[PDB]
Amino acid sequence: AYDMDGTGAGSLEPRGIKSSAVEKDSRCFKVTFVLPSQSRLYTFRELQNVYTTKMVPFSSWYAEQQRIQKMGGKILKVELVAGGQMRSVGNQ
Amino acid sequence: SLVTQVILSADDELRYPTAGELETISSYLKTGEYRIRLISILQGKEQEIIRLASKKIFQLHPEYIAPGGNASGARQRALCLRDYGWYLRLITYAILAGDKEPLEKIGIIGVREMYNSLGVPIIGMIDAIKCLKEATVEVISQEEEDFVAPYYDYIIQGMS
Amino acid sequence: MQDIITSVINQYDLSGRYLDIKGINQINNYFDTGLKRLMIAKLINKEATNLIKEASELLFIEQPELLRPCGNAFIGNAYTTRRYAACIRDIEYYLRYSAYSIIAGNNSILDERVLDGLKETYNSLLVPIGPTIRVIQLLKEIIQKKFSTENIENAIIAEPFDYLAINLSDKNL
Amino acid sequence: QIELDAAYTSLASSRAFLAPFAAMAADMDIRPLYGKNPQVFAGQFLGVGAGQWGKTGADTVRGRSRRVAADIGVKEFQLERVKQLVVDLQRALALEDAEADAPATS
Amino acid sequence: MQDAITSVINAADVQGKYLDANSVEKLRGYFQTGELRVRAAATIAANAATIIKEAVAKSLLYSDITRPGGNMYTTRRYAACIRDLDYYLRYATYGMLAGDPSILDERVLNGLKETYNSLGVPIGATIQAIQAMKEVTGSLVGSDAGKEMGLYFDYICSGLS
Amino acid sequence: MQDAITSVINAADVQGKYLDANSVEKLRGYFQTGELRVRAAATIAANAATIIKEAVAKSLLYSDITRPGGNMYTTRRYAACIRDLDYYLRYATYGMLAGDPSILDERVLNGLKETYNSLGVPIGATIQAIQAMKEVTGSLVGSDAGKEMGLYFDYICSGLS
Amino acid sequence: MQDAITSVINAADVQGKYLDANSVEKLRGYFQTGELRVRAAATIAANAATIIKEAVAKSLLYSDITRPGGNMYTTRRYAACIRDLDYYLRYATYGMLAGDPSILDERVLNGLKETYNSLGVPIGATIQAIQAMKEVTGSLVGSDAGKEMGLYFDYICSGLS
Amino acid sequence: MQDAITSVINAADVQGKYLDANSVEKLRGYFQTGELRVRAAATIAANAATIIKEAVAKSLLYSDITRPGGNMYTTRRYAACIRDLDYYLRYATYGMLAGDPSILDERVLNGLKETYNSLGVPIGATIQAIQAMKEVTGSLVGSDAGKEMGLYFDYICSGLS
Amino acid sequence: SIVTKSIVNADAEARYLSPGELDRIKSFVLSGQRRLRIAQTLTENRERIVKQGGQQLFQRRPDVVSPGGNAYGEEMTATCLRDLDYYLRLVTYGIIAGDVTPIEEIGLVGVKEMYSALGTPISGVAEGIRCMKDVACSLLSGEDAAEVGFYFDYTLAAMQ
Amino acid sequence: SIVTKSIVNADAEARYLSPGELDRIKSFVLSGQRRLRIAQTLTENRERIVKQGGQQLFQRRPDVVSPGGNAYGEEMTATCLRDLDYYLRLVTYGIIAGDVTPIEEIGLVGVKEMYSALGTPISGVAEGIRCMKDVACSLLSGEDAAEVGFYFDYTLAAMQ
Amino acid sequence: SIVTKSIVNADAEARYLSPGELDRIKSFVLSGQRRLRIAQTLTENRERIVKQGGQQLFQRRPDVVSPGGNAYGEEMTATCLRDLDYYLRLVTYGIIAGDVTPIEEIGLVGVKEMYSALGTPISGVAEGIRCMKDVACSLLSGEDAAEVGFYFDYTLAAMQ
Ligand SMILES: CCC1=C(C)/C(=C/C2=NC(=C\c3[nH]c(/C=C4\NC(=O)[C@H](C)[C@H]4CC)c(C)c3CCC(=O)O)/C(CCC(=O)O)=C2C)NC1=O
Ligand SMILES: CCC1=C(C)/C(=C/C2=NC(=C\c3[nH]c(/C=C4\NC(=O)[C@H](C)[C@H]4CC)c(C)c3CCC(=O)O)/C(CCC(=O)O)=C2C)NC1=O
Ligand SMILES: CCC1=C(C)/C(=C/C2=NC(=C\c3[nH]c(/C=C4\NC(=O)[C@H](C)[C@H]4CC)c(C)c3CCC(=O)O)/C(CCC(=O)O)=C2C)NC1=O
Ligand SMILES: CCC1=C(C)/C(=C/C2=NC(=C\c3[nH]c(/C=C4\NC(=O)[C@H](C)[C@H]4CC)c(C)c3CCC(=O)O)/C(CCC(=O)O)=C2C)NC1=O
Ligand SMILES: CCC1=C(C)/C(=C/C2=NC(=C\c3[nH]c(/C=C4\NC(=O)[C@H](C)[C@H]4CC)c(C)c3CCC(=O)O)/C(CCC(=O)O)=C2C)NC1=O
Ligand SMILES: CCC1=C(C)/C(=C/C2=NC(=C\c3[nH]c(/C=C4\NC(=O)[C@H](C)[C@H]4CC)c(C)c3CCC(=O)O)/C(CCC(=O)O)=C2C)NC1=O
Ligand SMILES: CCC1=C(C)/C(=C/C2=NC(=C\c3[nH]c(/C=C4\NC(=O)[C@H](C)[C@H]4CC)c(C)c3CCC(=O)O)/C(CCC(=O)O)=C2C)NC1=O
Ligand SMILES: CCC1=C(C)/C(=C/C2=NC(=C\c3[nH]c(/C=C4\NC(=O)[C@H](C)[C@H]4CC)c(C)c3CCC(=O)O)/C(CCC(=O)O)=C2C)NC1=O
Ligand SMILES: CCC1=C(C)/C(=C\C2=NC(=C\c3[nH]c(/C=C4\NC(=O)[C@H](C)[C@H]4CC)c(C)c3CCC(=O)O)/C(CCC(=O)O)=C2C)NC1=O
Repeated sequence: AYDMDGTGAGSLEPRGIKSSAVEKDSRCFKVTFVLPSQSRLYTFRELQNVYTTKMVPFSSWYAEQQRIQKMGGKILKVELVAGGQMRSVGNQ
Repeated sequence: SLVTQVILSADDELRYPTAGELETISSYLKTGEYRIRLISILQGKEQEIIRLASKKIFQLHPEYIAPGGNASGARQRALCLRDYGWYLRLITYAILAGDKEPLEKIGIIGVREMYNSLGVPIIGMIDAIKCLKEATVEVISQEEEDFVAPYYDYIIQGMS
Repeated sequence: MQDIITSVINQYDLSGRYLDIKGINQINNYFDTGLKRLMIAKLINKEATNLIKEASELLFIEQPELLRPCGNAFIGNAYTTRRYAACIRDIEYYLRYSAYSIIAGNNSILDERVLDGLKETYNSLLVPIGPTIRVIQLLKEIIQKKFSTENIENAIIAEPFDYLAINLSDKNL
Repeated sequence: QIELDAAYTSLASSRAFLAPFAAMAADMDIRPLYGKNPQVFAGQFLGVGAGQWGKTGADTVRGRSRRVAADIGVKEFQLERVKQLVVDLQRALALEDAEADAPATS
Repeated sequence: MQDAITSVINAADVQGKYLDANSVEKLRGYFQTGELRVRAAATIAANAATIIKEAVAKSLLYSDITRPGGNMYTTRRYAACIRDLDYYLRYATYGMLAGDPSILDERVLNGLKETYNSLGVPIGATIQAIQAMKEVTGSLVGSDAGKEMGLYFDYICSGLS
Repeated sequence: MQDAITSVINAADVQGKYLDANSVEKLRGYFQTGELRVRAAATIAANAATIIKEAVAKSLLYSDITRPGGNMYTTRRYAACIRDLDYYLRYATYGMLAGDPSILDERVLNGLKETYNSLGVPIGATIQAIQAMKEVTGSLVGSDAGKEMGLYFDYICSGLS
Repeated sequence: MQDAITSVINAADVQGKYLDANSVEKLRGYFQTGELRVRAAATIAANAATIIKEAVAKSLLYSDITRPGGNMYTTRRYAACIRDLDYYLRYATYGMLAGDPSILDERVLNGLKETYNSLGVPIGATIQAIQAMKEVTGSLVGSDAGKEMGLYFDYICSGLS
Repeated sequence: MQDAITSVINAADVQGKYLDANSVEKLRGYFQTGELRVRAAATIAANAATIIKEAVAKSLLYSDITRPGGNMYTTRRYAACIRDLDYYLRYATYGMLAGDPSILDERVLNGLKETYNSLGVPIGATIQAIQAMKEVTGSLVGSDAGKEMGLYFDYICSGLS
Repeated sequence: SIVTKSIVNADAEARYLSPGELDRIKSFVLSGQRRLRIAQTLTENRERIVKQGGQQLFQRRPDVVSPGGNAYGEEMTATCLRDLDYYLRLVTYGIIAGDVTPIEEIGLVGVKEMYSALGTPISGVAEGIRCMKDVACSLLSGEDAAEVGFYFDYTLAAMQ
Repeated sequence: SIVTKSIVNADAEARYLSPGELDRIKSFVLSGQRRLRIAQTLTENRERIVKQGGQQLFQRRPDVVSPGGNAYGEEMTATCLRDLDYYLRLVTYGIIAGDVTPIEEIGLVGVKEMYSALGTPISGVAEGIRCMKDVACSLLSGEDAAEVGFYFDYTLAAMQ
Repeated sequence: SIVTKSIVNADAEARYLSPGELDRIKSFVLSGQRRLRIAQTLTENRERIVKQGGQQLFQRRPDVVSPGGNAYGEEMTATCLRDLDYYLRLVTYGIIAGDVTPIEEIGLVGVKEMYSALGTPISGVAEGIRCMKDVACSLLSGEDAAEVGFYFDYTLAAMQ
């Protein structure tokens, strides 16, 4: 149910990003970034806005913030808008 | 370079390079000094290959330069000899970084659409590079003629 | 897919045995022609745009019915340039995927990415399989012209283009 | 000095953290499987095996109080290095002041 | 991303010149030290779980952050914290292989510090663990490989400060 | 979110202590008044439609706001009006049950003052509409039940001004 | 998204009144010029690929941008340049048909000055590319219709700098 | 999915009737055994790894399917084998709580026989592993709850042959 | 927590708590006095539960205390017992909160990644919790030992 | 049912039910005797609850049965009271199921689309259910009339 | 296989084989007769490697052959060395193929689930493979022992 059940190297599930969020976590950030396509010049799809500011859950910020980096994007700011800091229980 | 392809190919799987991937870096890095002499010979003949290749494209495509074409003129023909300081320059960048990325990040990507803005026959430059490969073979021996040969074909296949 | 080494290594793993001389003789036969299988692929890379024009021209000179109207049964041929463009695209798929299998020494890449689902797609668009088997065999006859002196390069070249015709063909006999 | 004294208060706080369990496991019966009598096969642990004794012997012992003790020994090394640097600085000041009280330019 | 080779290609391309003598000289240093880096990257990949385990113990298991009331107290925060160190050790090996620290600015230090500040992760204690990881790895690969690995462990810290 | 039970577990866990006498007293304060919140929580869920209909007509119905050119003029703007008031009433009922207004800061007051200022929503009128919604909701659950109820309506209005 | 007729309706609607005398002349003004706009957008769409060809050659062709070190140097950067001008010309055509420049705010300038600033694209050169493209269009579509297309070109330049 | 309660409601509603005496007795049969099912469900969840570990050793641990040529030979196929056994144990526990095998039809058995025929998994050896897993479970939960769990172990085997 | 966990399931659908969910919260606060009493019984029998439960663990798993095991040494054995007091404390949080959210968020999420980084066998931590569960079930009543065992069982399933 | 929502909710996470989730099932089967008795008391008062409910509805809404209203005529008023019997039957299912999910899956999903197509005012069906709630709540005790009224208020909220 | 790796990488980009992949395949075909020698030396010395390899494993981990250990007994110790023979076989497959793909697909994917469901300490299998690698590297020359060390190293990293 949560991403930290022990799945690592030499397991049956393929290696991916693992989050430290609890089951049904409810912490969300507020991020800002630019992400060019870097593939439109051989697909010829439509043009889209690449300047984004959105709320992203804690459960996906590791994967999203790690995907923006792989695809050449640049993160301009990130803040926590929902949730407590160093809370032991009460993140659900 | 070849190390940036292995490091990037492994990073999206979230792992270290494998035993066969680390061998790709080892063999390439050991052949780095032979690639460092080959591209120096090319830089010494950059002014002469144009002299042989410029002869070829115009006897093969004489309709481009004659009156009746739109882009010819005594005005622009002055700085002609500085041209292949750009294209075979990329061929020296690709001979050093032993792969096609410098020839593909620059050059091939967007080269067709780049010329279609004008309406120029794109088949001319495809033949311009093919005759360029004909030019680079006489100023170079036969042993390292097989070493720079596969790098030209990628430009023809990329433009086509 | 599986190269020639992986097929021999998987056939021995199925018995739970190590590689003896019989399995090492097979791997040596690929390590002998391996340096020659690259000269063939580098030739295709240099002549790729030429080998497709001549295969297309020789195909339409013998099958003039493909460049003409489709008939009320809406057969998909090279009637219009929208169809002519799409059908020349297919001739590259046969040439590209046949160059891969010449370096793999095995037809596993051919069926796993070309043949599984091909007749279902051509029967869906009504594309003729007869002419398609011919142009695959015209590419074989052309590429063998560059390699005439030594005949061990003809066997390597015919393997990918023969497999596609034997597996796309209908079993009449 | 006054961050070495903060290291000693962390060693005293690390022992009080584990002292309900350090004395609670002191009257348990902890019998091992090998290592003590020679009639049982112990393998590597007849003694210790092949380089694994360490540079000191205390570096192979794990624990919260052994780990803050290695912090103390690296913090007392930097205090003793600079306390021996004020000794020979104080020598050169006196050896230049012996020139001053001798009849000279100052 | 750019390695030692692409750095001279990216440089000569913007001015538009061919590679000169001085540019060729530093590439010789990278090519000569090639098998030194490939051997180091192989041993770090096998002893990855061992380098992080005694770097955390030498740095974090003694302080008060593993006790209640500190970061990485709970198991959820102890697993998340040794997960980061597995990334720092993997990206530092990419830098030693590529011979250039540019990959750390793009895929490590890209929005990472601002994430720690909101969450409340101590930036000083993170530097202490990456620094302890630097000597622990310097004993496995030797002094030569250990010095190159220290250029990218020190790089992650100088940008995280 | 953290309720009254979780908030005392948090205070104890940050010290490593079990639940002492001062902690068990706060827990009985929640359990003793617990079945009163469950009864008040069902009474407001049944009268939610009328608590909003009487608060709106009494506060901002024939006001200039509903005339042409004001806010809540179009039917969508009117429907977004009464859709917001039910959001506050539904979340103030979540807080009275949990006995801790932590759910209001994460899912209601999460930057709601900037959103209302950008759109041009009159903050002075929304605070008086929530207040008007407190006088009709208080006459339903009584005074003892309204004490914990009105404790969160003022939390939204105070965190909104 | 809103064109001229929906903006003249919004003026009378925001005061709740009916369309009086002055409102129709602003409607007849758009109706009388309706044929002049649709005939201009037909000629622009047929000469799109060529209208850009001189605009690049008019201002940005022999500059330092196409040369190494400047922007538009690499083929990928040149293709992105002319691809951006095509979207400027199309959206500038939509705005002239609607007679209201609102469409340029929602679907063009939303995040454009920030995108260009992050990549390093020159705002001064792009302003010359659109000012160059604005003059050539005035020749094809004519003098009167050419100024209307120009009114939406300067709108993009004014809000882009 | 529907449990024993909803299965009685649907049988009545499909006729338009209220719950009569014949359906009320079925509702009493479930309430009387509700505490016994919740007790068995908690012990199965805690001993799941040992029920699968002992059903595998007894049935197929040293058989022909261990060794090369047989199925479940490689570690990726051994690990997929015991992931199927963890489906049947968990879904047989849902059916025991609900008292209705409806959830075994939708989320387990629907199209499961064709999946095994395409993959090449032996059905006879799978049924023997569930039967060995039924005997180990029946000894942990007792004789009364043990024959309830076996009621939904046989639904999987008969729904699989 | 029962209250927190039922407000999240109603905040997702964006609706008030239904009469079925308010009836479960009511039957939870009615059992508040009895839960505070059971947590008190474990809180005052800490030494006996940790001392008796840990002694049984070192008899069933002598390898953890033999040379080469994780809990070899007087500080390593005392820390092995420090963990059992952690899991006993979290069990009292779970009994009072009405659910396992205090146990799961603190010491169950990432427990396998933690103990694998310390070198501890997770099957030995699960055997130590099973030795504390019967020592704790002998100090409670018939119906309280049954309810307390539910929270010890859940810590066993999540630790396998 | 309470059991159904606990099993599907724990299937989306692919895990077993927790002790907090199993207590809600134990607490629910304990109240099975009271639920079967309250549903029986309503089933025995069908003609009074329905007829009494539809009698008060035609005084608070006299237009629905007058000339021009939806329920004008004996045949139409008969089907008028037929609908109230559907929701009384659904309310007895929810009281026995332990939650309002039978009322929702039967006669609340798409209720506004159904009644808008038939030409029936949905506001009148909610007024007729509120009148049946007062009649049904006058036949019960102190705490048994409180929970049964919650099942009548849920239907009205979802019907507006 | 490194050949298969280079054909599927060019397939993803929808282009022919590039010069960076055609010289890498040349390095592999040119190094073929040397791999078949090394892989056949480990195949002819299986007993001395597996028997010596397990010998040194039973001295670094005596708890696996003690009473209660996993490999305790004559039949369980024989199954212990059955697994060291599987992983020596897969290592020879990986040396002939030029990459670690045959090791990954056979005995590395899901290896933790297998040994965790058997009761075997995964750290003891990695400690035995590390002891076979020492005997394996004693039969080879200085440079061939480094070539084979990469394939033994990949198995350990995946088994940790
Ligand atoms: C890599 C293996 C592979 C192959 C071969 C392949 C073929 C393929 N051929 C297609 C169409 C087509 N193919 C042809 C081909 C021909 N017409 C003739 O008369 C000749 C017999 C033949 C040329 C030699 C035509 C005309 C269409 C378009 C049919 C239509 O749209 O009417 C299409 C549908 C268009 C699309 O791609 O979206 C596919 C998928 N796809 C694959 O993945
Ligand atoms: C409905 C729009 C449409 C057109 C026109 C079209 C033409 C078309 N012309 C073709 C070839 C050809 N077309 C021409 C000649 C000419 N073509 C001209 O429009 C000129 C009048 C003349 C040159 C002065 C020649 C000589 C060939 C054969 C080239 C070859 O051998 O490949 C082919 C290739 C197959 C063939 O016919 O041999 C197509 C598909 N397709 C279309 O979908
Ligand atoms: C509240 C949830 C929670 C847990 C559980 C937790 C565990 C935890 N266990 C630790 C160590 C340890 N834990 C053990 C445990 C064991 N050895 C054995 O043989 C047994 C199998 C097992 C206990 C049953 C040992 C030996 C150490 C010391 C390891 C070292 O220092 O290298 C440490 C590092 C030092 C310390 O502070 O104790 C943490 C943080 N932290 C938490 O926040
Ligand atoms: C590859 C580049 C990269 C990194 C490194 C990265 C880190 C990162 N660390 C995180 C949290 C965290 N990181 C830590 C780390 C630590 N605690 C300590 O005491 C130590 C100082 C430190 C370990 C060295 C902790 C405890 C959290 C959880 C914070 C919380 O839950 O409150 C999070 C939030 C999401 C999540 O935890 O799943 C991200 C995105 N992201 C990236 O893209
Ligand atoms: C769950 C917590 C939460 C809140 C509170 C929330 C508010 C919120 N109110 C909005 C609009 C609005 N809000 C109002 C509100 C008012 N008009 C008045 O006269 C009063 C002063 C006031 C209250 C009745 C109006 C009229 C709009 C429509 C604005 C528009 O359509 O442009 C919008 C824009 C989206 C939309 O058009 O529906 C949001 C996101 N969103 C949330 O997620
Ligand atoms: C509809 C409104 C709209 C616009 C205009 C838009 C533009 C836009 N321009 C881009 C890049 C770019 N744009 C340029 C543009 C220029 N270089 C020059 O020298 C010129 C002065 C200038 C053009 C006149 C370049 C060079 C890049 C690529 C930068 C790089 O690759 O480093 C990108 C990144 C995606 C990609 O390059 O594939 C977007 C999304 N997006 C939108 O939604
Ligand atoms: C080709 C990839 C592959 C592997 C590796 C594999 C392993 C495997 N190991 C097994 C057992 C076993 N494996 C061991 C292994 C060990 N005991 C120790 O103490 C050591 C740490 C360790 C060996 C170094 C033992 C003792 C058993 C028997 C366990 C039992 O019977 O309960 C079994 C069950 C019996 C059988 O069917 O053979 C399999 C399938 N199968 C495969 O297909
Ligand atoms: C179990 C959930 C459920 C409901 C509620 C339901 C309603 C339903 N109401 C109907 C008609 C009707 N419903 C009414 C209702 C009313 N007239 C009034 O004045 C009142 C305001 C209102 C409520 C008493 C009337 C008058 C008709 C007949 C309409 C006509 O004949 O024109 C019909 C068409 C005839 C029939 O099949 O009976 C259906 C199916 N079906 C369902 O499955
Ligand atoms: C990789 C290096 C690189 C180049 C060159 C480039 C862009 C570039 N150089 C061009 C033309 C050019 N056209 C000529 C001359 C001619 N053209 C020919 O093919 C004949 C030799 C002759 C026929 C008249 C020359 C020398 C250039 C390069 C710069 C210039 O002189 O304008 C054009 C066509 C439109 C124009 O700018 O006028 C582009 C787009 N981008 C790049 O990244």
